[PDB]
Amino acid sequence: TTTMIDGIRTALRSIGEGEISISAYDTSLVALLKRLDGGDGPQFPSTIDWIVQNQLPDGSWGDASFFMMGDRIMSTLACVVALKSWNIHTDKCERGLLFIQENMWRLAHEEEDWMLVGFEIALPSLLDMAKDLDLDIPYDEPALKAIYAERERKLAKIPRDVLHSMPTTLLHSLEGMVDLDWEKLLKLRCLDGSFHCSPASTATAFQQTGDQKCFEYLDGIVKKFNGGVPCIYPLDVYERLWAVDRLTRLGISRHFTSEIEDCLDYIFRNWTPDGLAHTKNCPVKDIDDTAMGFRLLRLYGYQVDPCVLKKFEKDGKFFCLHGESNPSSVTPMYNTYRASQLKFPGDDGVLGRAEVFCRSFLQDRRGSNRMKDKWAIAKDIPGEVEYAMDYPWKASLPRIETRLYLDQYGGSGDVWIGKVLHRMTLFCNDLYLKAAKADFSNFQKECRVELNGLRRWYLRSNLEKFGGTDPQTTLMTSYFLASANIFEANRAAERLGWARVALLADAVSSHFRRIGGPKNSTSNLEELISLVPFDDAYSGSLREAWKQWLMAWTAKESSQESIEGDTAILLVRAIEIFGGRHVLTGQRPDLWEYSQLEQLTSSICCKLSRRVLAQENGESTEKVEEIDQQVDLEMQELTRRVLQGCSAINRLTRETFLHVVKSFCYVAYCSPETIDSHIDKVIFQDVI
Amino acid sequence: TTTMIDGIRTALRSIGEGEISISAYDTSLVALLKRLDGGDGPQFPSTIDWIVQNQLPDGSWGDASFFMMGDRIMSTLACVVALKSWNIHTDKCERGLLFIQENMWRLAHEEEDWMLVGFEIALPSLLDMAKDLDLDIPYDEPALKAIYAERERKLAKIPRDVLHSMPTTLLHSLEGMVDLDWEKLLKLRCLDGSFHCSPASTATAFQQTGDQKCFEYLDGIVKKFNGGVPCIYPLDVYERLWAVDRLTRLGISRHFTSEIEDCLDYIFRNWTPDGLAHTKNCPVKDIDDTAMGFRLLRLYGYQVDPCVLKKFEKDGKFFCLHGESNPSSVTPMYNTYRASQLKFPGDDGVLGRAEVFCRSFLQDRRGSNRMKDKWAIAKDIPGEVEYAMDYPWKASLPRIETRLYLDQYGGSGDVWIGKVLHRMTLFCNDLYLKAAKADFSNFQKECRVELNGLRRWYLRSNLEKFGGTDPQTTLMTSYFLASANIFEANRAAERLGWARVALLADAVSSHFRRIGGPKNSTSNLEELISLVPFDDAYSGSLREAWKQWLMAWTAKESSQESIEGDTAILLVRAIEIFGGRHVLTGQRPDLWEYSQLEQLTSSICCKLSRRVLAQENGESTEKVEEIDQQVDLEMQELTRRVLQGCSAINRLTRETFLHVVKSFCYVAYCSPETIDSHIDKVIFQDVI
Amino acid sequence: LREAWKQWLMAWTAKESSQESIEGDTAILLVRAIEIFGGRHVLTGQRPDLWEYSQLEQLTSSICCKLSRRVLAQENGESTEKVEEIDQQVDLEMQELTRRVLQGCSAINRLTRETFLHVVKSFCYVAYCSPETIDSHIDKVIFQDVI
Repeated sequence: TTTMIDGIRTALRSIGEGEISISAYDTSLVALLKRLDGGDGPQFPSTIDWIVQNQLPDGSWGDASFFMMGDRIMSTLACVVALKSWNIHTDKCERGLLFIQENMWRLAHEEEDWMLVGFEIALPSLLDMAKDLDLDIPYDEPALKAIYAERERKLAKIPRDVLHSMPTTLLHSLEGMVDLDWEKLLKLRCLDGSFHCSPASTATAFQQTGDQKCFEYLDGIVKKFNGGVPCIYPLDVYERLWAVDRLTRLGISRHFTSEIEDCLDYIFRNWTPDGLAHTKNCPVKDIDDTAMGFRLLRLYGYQVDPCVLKKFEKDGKFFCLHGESNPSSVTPMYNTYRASQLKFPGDDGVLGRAEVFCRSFLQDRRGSNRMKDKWAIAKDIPGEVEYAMDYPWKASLPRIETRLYLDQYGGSGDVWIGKVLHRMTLFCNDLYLKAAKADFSNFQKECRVELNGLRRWYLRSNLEKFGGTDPQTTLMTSYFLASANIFEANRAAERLGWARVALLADAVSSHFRRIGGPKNSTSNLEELISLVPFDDAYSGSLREAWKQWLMAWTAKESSQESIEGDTAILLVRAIEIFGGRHVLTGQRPDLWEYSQLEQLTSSICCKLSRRVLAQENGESTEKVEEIDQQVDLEMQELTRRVLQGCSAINRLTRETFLHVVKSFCYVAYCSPETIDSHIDKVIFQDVI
Repeated sequence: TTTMIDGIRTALRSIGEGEISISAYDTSLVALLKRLDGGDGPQFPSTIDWIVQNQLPDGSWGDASFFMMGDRIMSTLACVVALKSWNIHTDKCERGLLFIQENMWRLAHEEEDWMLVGFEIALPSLLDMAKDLDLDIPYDEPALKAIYAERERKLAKIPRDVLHSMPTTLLHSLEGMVDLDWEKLLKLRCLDGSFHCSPASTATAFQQTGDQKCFEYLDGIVKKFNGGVPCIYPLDVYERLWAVDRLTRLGISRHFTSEIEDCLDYIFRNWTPDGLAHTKNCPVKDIDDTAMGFRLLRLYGYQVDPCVLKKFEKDGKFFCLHGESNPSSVTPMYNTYRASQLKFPGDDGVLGRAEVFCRSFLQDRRGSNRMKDKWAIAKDIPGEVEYAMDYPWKASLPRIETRLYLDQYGGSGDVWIGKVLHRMTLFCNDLYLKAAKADFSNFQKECRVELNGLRRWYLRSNLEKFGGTDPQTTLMTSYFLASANIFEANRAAERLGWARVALLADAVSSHFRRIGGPKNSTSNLEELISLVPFDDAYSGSLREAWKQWLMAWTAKESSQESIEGDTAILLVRAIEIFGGRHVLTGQRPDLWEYSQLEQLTSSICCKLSRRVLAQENGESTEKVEEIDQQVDLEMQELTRRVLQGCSAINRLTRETFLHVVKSFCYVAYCSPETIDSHIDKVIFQDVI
Repeated sequence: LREAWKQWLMAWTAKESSQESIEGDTAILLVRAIEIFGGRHVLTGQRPDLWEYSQLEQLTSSICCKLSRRVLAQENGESTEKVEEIDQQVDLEMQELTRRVLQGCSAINRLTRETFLHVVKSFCYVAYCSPETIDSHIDKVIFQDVI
């Protein structure tokens, strides 16, 4: 009920470190260690106290909600070569490798998509030491003549100079590389002690170089997890970004105003002009973390340098990694195109050069299956992308996709791959949906009785008579854009009062052209403003805006520009009376930048409505994308005042300036068919 | 009864466009119309199937519970000149033509004006198509040239030329009008195309001009309405406008408040300034259907206007018809007496000009037996209007109007007038009488058990130490005035609060009628009220109204005003706190609705008691008329505030102000010998 | 403010054809107006207090009309018997009005109750002060300076 929001709070009140599934391939690699005394033997025999309980009837390991033997082989032969060194509990290995003989012909049958890290590289390092004990296993195999022969055709191409002088990503999987040096390569480590944040790449060196200061990397893991080891630790800032990236896309984050910035507190201290990574103590950066942080650092309003992308592109090619090539997966280029829209005109042109890459990169790849990822599997990854390419940030309502994000999100039925596949429950649950399919569902419930209540007032106050062809389609259109922006149950008085004066100014806009302007109108028009009920805290200064609005028609008598943008000054000034909020009076730049914001908001809709008249004449395109090349810069200049804290006017009045003008950008970018779908999706058809 | 209480709901929510009987004369006019697709027989064979198989073996056609051959010859002679003409089952032609020629002698001695509309002009239209078949038709009858003389006087009462400049109501029976210009007719039809919305016009249309649009109308009401033609379709603004007039007059409408709101809006969706017809799209409109729905909509807080009644004032006259001055029935003028009872002083005086007409129109024809009802046969014409005219709206109680209403309605016991004696089955069903009279029957036990329940309270509380004149008449009349305004069973509790605390104020009146007041009585009477059924939910609430009332007995002592101007505010102050509903703080007009209301009722009953202190004193009627014309004007504004839709004050808190002065306005206009004739009816002489 | 103007304007059409004057609600136009310019909101969250603010307008409005036919007969004196009798009906309606404003066992604030006293005292004094005297009061209080 309400405690589901409490449970995520207590799952966020205690953020120490990551929630990752405990792995088994490196559990054999840590359990294969002699004691420093040597009498105790294995160092942490809790690993044996974990394996003989975490097991299924075929003796197998891992993907207990799936089936993939290509990783499961790497935990079924590793667990038995750890079971014959100390040579305890020989009861289920002889059946646990006998099942592999049943499926030693099921090896080469998985697709090109699932090729794990260390596959042709780190797996033959298991096999030649498996036969060090010479257990009953088919060594040669005609299916294995790919990982055998093209072992070298993966590794002999990289030079031994660049791996003995320069730090690159090959320090994670290092068992496949042999005859290396330890004394000259020990100054190119990670910061906490690891070799690229993987304990196997410590344990491959702890056997030759017993670095006691690196023993405390593993000893700290078996103390914190109380036995057992996962494949990657730590994941502190990988945890933080994927927490909040789900939260604002799901739409439950607005209860957590204390907590949401607290993650952003840890990022702004560790932000650098070079980049950031999965953990903080890793040198080799990438593209994902620099990009997706910037879309979340800038959004809540922290000034963040937009020049970090200059490292991660070269020669007109935006690479996924520093110093190493990539067959470009979608999971960089999705969120790289997402942060390619929050731009300011004062920024560097590298942000311009990114979106001219990804749109050329993602438009063509929609037909064939090149949009798949080699590192994930989930319910709908590409379905989000086709929405993001055609619905930009400038015209998206903040409610339409929040309904659609439910229809694309699997939850904890989605698995990440690595060396060993795993899940993340501080990140994905079946509970974030339970919070979302509770509060959004009753919001969908509690708002459709409001339009039921908003119906009859329109049909009783004598105003429905004239205007359009039918009242009902204008009634549901005017409440959609007036409630998709403000969606919480405490500001309904602003919400419904918006939608009323929305329907007031347009049926009288219809009435003036039907008589030909205000030259031959005789009925008094300042008395229609009283059909809104009298309240004391609101309706005093409300009527002052309608009076000053009336003379814009006498101003636009015999002058042939459109009259849409000045009607936005109705909405942007009436609504704040329903919030009872002045500007802060005594501060003159507060007086200034409100007026500076009022001008540009009135200036978008002159450009937009003239475009709609220019396009519906069937005129050519080389002028109507010029209007798109004219309002692309008056949209981003609107953002710099909103996002950056340009003066001390409180944020509450600043969302609404953007909340009105995005709605007018939405009407002029959706055909009259496709909004009638979105009305039918988010309002009526209930979730569960 | 849940079969019947929901049974009205399930029947009155399946409202199509009415349910009326199949005609026997218009169905004859469409049966002779053949196919047009190169066929052999009729276009509509299932209408002649309804002709063949419905018939009652007495020989005639028409209605079942009436024998007026003024209807039957239109139902026989037109019907038998069709199926013989198509030569389809002429076996039953002699079956019908046998009994006519020896029973058509009764046509000579008929009644003057129980004749069908357009009977005297459509029967000579049958003669040229009867001698087309030339059966043994005895034309020798004095009802033949005497209507020929009326026919050529109807070729002298209708004009040819000026008729095309404006439509008139004779387009419902236009078979007596032939050989005219038809492209001048084409711009004189409604959007159904059928002239005066009647199917008989289109039979003449397919002799000249094969328009598709006058065909699909007739084809849809046979092929989708399952054979046979009605007399006028549709009937949507007659079946909704009268069923709300009938069901609310029963008084059992309280269980249907979800439903009466909707059909009233379809009245308002069809609201026009030039009136409301018997159908939705008629190009001609009446006054009686106009000035009835006007009255009902004002009685439910809607926004109406009586400025639309300058369109039937015939220079100080009124008529049912728009252009002609024919002698009408009483029910146009009966309805305009109902609507001119209540008004607001911001209007035209046309309702004054009509009420001085509608009294003086009905004043003489009450005194004689001139109760001619030309368009409706019903049970009790003069006795109902004798209740309506000889009892005013200011003293019209909601229960001495429903107890009398179980006397005049029959349900199936009516028959309606059109071109065919037809019937309705929706609002002319007596199935409600198995419910509503049983609702009064369980109402009668719902008031009987508290007759004795307030007898024993008068003894056990012992108020007879200063009781007064006569208990059993005055305990009853206090409960007559308390049960004649609140009778819903969920609110049966606070009704007993009314009749109880009223007599307490009558008791201390009989204490202070002769002992002066506070200057001779040291009696406290503070906690002496608390012999009432008393809760802590009335923790102080009765005491502050009490001592303020005794302060009026203190202050107005040795004055000469009425000491019932304080009792009137006291009762509703007592009634509401028994019912337990509070006002909000709200805006300033909300108490301004309150504080202007309580001045009006404190002025009227103080004014009203002057007349009771004048009639028995026997003074001049100039003072009587100058105490009546003043007390009517205080009423005429007062009724607006209790009957608006714009009231911020709560709904049921409003009409309680109306109810208590209604009892004050009643008993000043009645005698004790007319009052027992109401007491023995609504309490003692039960139904059934 | 302007609804009380609208409530005063609709009360014109109440006595549009009647024989009364507009004085019995001109004060209600003014006793409401001091609460506006001043923001003095009433607390009707309790039932007996709203029963008193309604009752406070009961006393004033009858006085204003009983003074109205007083002064229009005062210029005439067509019934000199009732001239010394209308005002002996008036005073014992003032006698109860000046009770409830002066007393304190109510729940209304102190400063807003004498506003009821302030309107009728401005109203009653000009009914008893001749036009020869109302000017002779003004000059020697507000124009002819002290010290």
